[PDB]
Amino acid sequence: GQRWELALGRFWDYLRWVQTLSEQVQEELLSSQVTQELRALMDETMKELKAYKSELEEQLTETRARLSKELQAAQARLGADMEDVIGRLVQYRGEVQAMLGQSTEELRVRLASHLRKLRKRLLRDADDLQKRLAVYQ
Ligand code: NA
Ligand code: NA
Repeated sequence: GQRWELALGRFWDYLRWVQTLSEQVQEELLSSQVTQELRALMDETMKELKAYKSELEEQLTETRARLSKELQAAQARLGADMEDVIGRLVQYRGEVQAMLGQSTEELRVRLASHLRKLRKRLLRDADDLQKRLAVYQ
């Protein structure tokens, strides 16, 4: 229940909703609302993660150099994963526009499948980051 974990949980819950591609999700995917709201949740997660690492550094027991660089890489992966999710949802909005009003059912099937894989990567990187934070502490 760290602050950054709760922020990530809000990003994660929002994204689990987007994954359903329900009527209201689809509406908000063609405006900028889903990507704006996800970006705000991503920014909060990253801000809290940075502050948490900064506070952990106050209670630390060449090895330090390596672990700090490894932790930085794991944080950067989490942020890139969230950016990749947002970018795929921006791509969807453009794909829909290019259809000129034709059915988007196939685009939605493909988006759902790809989102599942992006979410798997985000979750595995979150778990790796949490493990490194626990061992850093
Ligand atoms: Na959830
Ligand atoms: Na389609």
